[PDB]
Amino acid sequence: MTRGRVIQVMGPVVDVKFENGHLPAIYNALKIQHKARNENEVDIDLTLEVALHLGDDTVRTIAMASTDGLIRGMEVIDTGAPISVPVGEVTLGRVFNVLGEPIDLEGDIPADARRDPIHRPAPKFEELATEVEILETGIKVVDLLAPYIKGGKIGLFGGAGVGKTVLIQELIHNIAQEHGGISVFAGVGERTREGNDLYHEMKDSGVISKTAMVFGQMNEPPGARMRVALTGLTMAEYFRDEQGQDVLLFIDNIFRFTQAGSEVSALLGRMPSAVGYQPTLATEMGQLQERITSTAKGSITSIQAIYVPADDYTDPAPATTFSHLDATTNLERKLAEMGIYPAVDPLASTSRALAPEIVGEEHYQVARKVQQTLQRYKELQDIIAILGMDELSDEDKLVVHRARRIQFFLSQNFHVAEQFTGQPGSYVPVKETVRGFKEILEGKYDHLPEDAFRLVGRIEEVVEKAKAMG
Amino acid sequence: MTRGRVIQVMGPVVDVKFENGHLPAIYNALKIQHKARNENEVDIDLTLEVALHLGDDTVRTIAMASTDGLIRGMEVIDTGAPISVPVGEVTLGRVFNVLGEPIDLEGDIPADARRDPIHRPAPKFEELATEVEILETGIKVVDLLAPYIKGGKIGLFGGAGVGKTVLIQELIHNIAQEHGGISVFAGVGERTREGNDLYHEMKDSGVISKTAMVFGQMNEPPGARMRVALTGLTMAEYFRDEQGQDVLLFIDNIFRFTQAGSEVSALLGRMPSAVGYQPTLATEMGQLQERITSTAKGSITSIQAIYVPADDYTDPAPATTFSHLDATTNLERKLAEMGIYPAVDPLASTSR
Amino acid sequence: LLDAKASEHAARMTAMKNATDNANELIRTLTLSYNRARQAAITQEITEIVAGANAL
Amino acid sequence: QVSDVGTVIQVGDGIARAHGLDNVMSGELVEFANGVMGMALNLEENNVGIVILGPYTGIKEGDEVRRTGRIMEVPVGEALIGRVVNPLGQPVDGLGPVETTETRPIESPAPGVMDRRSVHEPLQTGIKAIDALVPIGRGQRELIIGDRQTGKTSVAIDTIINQKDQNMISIYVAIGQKESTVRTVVETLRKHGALDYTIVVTASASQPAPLLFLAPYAGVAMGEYFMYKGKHVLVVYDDLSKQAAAYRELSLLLRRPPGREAYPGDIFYLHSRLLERAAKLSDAKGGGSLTALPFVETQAGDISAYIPTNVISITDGQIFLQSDLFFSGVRPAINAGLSVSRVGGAAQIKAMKKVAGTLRLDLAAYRELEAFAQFGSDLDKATQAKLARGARTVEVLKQDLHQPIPVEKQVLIIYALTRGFLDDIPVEDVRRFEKEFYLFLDQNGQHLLEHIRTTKDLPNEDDLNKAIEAFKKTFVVS
Amino acid sequence: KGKHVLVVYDDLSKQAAAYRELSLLLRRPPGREAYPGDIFYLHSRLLERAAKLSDAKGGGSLTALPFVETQAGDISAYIPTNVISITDGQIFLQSDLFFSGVRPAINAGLSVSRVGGAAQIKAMKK
Repeated sequence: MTRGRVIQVMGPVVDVKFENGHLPAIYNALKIQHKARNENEVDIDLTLEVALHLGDDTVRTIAMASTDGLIRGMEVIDTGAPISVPVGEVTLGRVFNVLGEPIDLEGDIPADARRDPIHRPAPKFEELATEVEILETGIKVVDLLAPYIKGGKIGLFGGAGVGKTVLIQELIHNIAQEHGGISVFAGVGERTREGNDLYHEMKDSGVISKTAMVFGQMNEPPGARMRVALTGLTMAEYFRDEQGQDVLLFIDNIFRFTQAGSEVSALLGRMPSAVGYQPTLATEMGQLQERITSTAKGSITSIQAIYVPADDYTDPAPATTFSHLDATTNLERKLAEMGIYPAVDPLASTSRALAPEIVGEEHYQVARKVQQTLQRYKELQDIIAILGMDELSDEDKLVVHRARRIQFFLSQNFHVAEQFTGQPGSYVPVKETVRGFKEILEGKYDHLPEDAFRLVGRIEEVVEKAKAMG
Repeated sequence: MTRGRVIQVMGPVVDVKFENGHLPAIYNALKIQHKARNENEVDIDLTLEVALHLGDDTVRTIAMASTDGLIRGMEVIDTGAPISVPVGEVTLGRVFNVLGEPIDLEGDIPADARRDPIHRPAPKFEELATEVEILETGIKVVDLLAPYIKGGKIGLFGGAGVGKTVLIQELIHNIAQEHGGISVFAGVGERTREGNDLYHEMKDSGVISKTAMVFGQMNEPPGARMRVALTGLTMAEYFRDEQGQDVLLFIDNIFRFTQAGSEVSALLGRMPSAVGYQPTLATEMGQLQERITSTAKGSITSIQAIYVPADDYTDPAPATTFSHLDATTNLERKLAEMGIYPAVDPLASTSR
Repeated sequence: LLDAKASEHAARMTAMKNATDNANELIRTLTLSYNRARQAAITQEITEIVAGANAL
Repeated sequence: QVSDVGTVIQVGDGIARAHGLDNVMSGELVEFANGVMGMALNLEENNVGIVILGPYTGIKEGDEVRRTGRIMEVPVGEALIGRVVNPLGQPVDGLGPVETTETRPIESPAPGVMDRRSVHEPLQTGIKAIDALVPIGRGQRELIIGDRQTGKTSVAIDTIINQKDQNMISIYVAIGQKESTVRTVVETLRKHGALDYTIVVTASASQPAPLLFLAPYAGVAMGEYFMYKGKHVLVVYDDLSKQAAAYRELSLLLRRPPGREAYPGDIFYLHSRLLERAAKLSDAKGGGSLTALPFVETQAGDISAYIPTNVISITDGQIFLQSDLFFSGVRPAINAGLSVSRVGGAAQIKAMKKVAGTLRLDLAAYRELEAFAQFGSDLDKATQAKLARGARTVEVLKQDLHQPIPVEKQVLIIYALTRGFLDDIPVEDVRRFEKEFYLFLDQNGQHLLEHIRTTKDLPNEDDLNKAIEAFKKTFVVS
Repeated sequence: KGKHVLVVYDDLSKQAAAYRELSLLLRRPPGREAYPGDIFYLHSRLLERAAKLSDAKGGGSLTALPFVETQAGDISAYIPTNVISITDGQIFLQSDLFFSGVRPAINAGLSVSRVGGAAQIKAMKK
């Protein structure tokens, strides 16, 4: 009959006993629907996920919600399959929880809608792409200094209020516009206030019509805080594998996933690790990350925000996470206050693809020259104050001038910023931005005012802005 | 019934098994008095304190003395109450161990004298005084720069040879002379020779006529080293409550109290806390300090000497102790080498 | 020249005093970091020891 | 041998284990024969793990444990205002029992994503520095972090007192405080008259660790009822660091594996589950609001510590108090670099908003003009004016104890400072100038005060300047 | 068979972490940093198989180039020390030198070769 009963309840871990020969497999979903029989009981509607086979026909499971009110001997039924989440175009412009139920007020989803399992083996070695394909994001700084790669993991760094949400929205809009690809946002263990603010921002910017949202904010139990990333990933996998289109995936904080895993392993009873983490840290993180790859029929690329506990970068969780990243983009409050609004640090941004083999020798030379000039300006910044503008050579003055021009040109006007600035914004191809930076480095625009480079697209915009200036 | 039998001896930890339905409550006092039945045994006079109920009608206890000579199956008698210590006028001028037995050669206390439990709930919310009062000590430095709050805890800093004993004696004398209230001294984890020297100094100075002394030596087991502070406090509580007079309470070193607590926790086997201390460090310190308060009809104020391990003020024991302090007085060797007494630092000292 | 010699001596006075003050200010922070590291080492060692003893 | 009523097996260090209780539910309340409550965590195969919410001295092996049929609940109602209760809702101050009629679960879900709404209503703390530089919204979670003895309790008491006529319920939760200190706090609140709209929840140091662990949840549960009824609630947690220490103690007693600094890995969940309940409800849900002001006590100002980092990761912004300048008697300096209110800014009224920017710029310039710029006599540039104005700003930001200042007077004095009207008056007379200016305002500029109080905006500059000049003519420098 | 073989282990730290996970799941008692006691033996077994066979065995050979990944250049960590104590020499790569475009970012001072001289032709040696 595949019907079991509860024998042990302890925290978020529940043990179930089954009839012999009908044990549910690992990662199966169990349902507990109960109606109170008197005034000394409470109604329970709970979902569990199988974790271990403890022997003696007993199965140890983790809870997807609070376990308050559970009573030993309660009836448990099994769904015969792992957690299933609706997929397809019905998920666009919608907010989902870990179970896939819609959180927003826009109604529920019909029962006939296709649902797919949470857990899936990683794509095989044969199906993967054979060579690196750079992803043209349309943003000057990113496409020049720290290019993004299809199927690659990008680590996003920076505090709050430095343009993280604006950059996320701009990336989503640009990808949906120029590649026809949707994005998926997974709010793994962060502030509900921030989640609501981002939802409203995307709603009134109009980007939400091409994205799906799953929220696993801090107040949720460890089971949800683990499986939210997986349900977002399995939402994106459908679009990768069926529509054959590129997809963006955003993870609000990957550190909360490993923290929830560490929290739940102790309840499971496994022996601890170096800093009390779960013994299965590396394999769990790898099982999560290995599904975000590129195949012959599209790709999924992910932007992941990272947190460090106690500012310890040698901690096992960041150490394990960092081995999967391919590029890093850093956001600087000093640049944000100066007012250039790609808000991204040009010197701290690194990428595995910044090599002449992948992006081309001319692109590599341009990037190296720009980096060297900016580094020279940063070094000069000391004598600029200590000795003043005096005692500088002609080369120093010229390089300061060129570096000021380059720094002002790195800024861009976004489609998102239109609603607050009036100007529409533009999409800059990689070849166009390489040509513009080549022209600036050659000195063809040493006569134009440096303020004509603010918030412009291609190189012609600078010329027109200079003409408007004078 | 009243009788139990030892079933397990493991260092200073003794386990006793009673008959079902008559287990003693936690913190009760168990007495073992045995006489050598033949030449293969030795006489035993030992006191135990109940700590845990392990189930199966067994009880886990900690010993207040040496456990050598114990035999499995020896009879144990229960007192039905925690350790009881004599209180009142008879305690003045005497020296007591942790168990309340006099140490000096003055003579034992009659068995009909009133005795009070060691462990006691802290005074309730209603009983506390509503406003802060200042305890006038009569010393210019203290009364001006670092005033003492009635019912407050004062941290005393300084090594030997700088005037700690002289300051303590003068505080006792001034309080007794100008307020009529006695003081109590509790030498937790003291050096025996230093304790003897301090006792002789007080006897010569004549202070001892209006004070009570409790000593826990370093050769005593951790249970005694941990309960000496409590027995001193419960000695002072009688004068706080019944006589209704202000009392001083001196603790020789509270860090040794915390260390004894950590040692006994390690013996019991609890998982270690932050830097190896007991997990119950904060609640133990709270249960000790929260009884030193000011009530409607009296007050107890305490002067406590603090040792800082490795000169780390962020260490867990000093951090926990400092959260209860109301004022601080520091002694200075520079002021000592200069011609100034009581050599209290006027800048390092502070007061809420 | 004599005034310049006096001036350079005073400048060396000030420079050395500033260097000593900076050294002391570095010492205090280094001691704080040392104490934190000592506590972390003690806690990790004790946790590992108790875990190993508990595994049996 | 009916086994729906339990029997105790093991007792030690405040944790029990009982046999029986077949029908007990996880998280239920169980009452011992002694009359002491208890909460059941673990439902093992044969026995039940019970945490004792009281003195365990009277509990012996073989005692009887009875079910109550209720998940962890606290009494909530209007009658709870002005009382002092323990985390279980029992009165501690006396004055008879509390006649409530409703209860709420301790563990309750937080408001959802769709339920919340961005905050726009100011919370007037009544402190010049906070209200000018670091504003507080009515749904904001703002952390107040500092070392020991830096006046955090004084700040909390002033903030609570300032809510006298703002129709806002206040809750003060004291974790690990000394009972004498809590009693003095209650006394000063009664003296200032805040007991008409405040609730005090106490859990001293001598209490067992479970009560310390439960106190903040009881406080927020009491707040939630008023929040959902549509009112506005302010709740203050005295020491989440002490609460976390108590939870660590309990976890170590329950034989769980510890992590960094011996804390269990569940400490972040412990704090997030509590601080996620403070939110600004939307108009659909009712428009209520509950704001929290948690306190964290650091050692040597170590922000790198585990609990401070965890709490900072959760709250919207933090206010930093420095123990360096506490010795001067000034209310401890708000570290400008380390204090931020990301949610704030939208909360500030128009009057303070038009001047906070320039006040912040002046303070930043003065602070960056360190001691190195105060040496010598060659500073003849505008740096001398910068130093003078910075000294003026620092002197003005000083405040007395338990003297909240109305926002109108705060705006007026800050505008007077920023418009150069105090550049000539010496530093030592600034406080007397401010006090006499408040008296002069209350005597003559009642129209200005009413205009600000009504329209939440400044009056005419050409009129306010004349008012200031008239006061200056009336004033005399020492 | 008399051939010559070159083997490159792309990461031994990952293998050590996997072994630690396996041992912990097997409920073996942990040692330093939760590592099992035989973590040194695990690498000694693998690396000691690389040898230059004598003339009687056939003259075959098998050279190995194990990889170890440090954390912020912490060469004093447990696994790096254990591996260094086993292999002949080591080649250290510097992140700072890698960033400046110096590929490879060989650190000549730290890098040593215990079979130096005999492994070079006469011209290169001189």
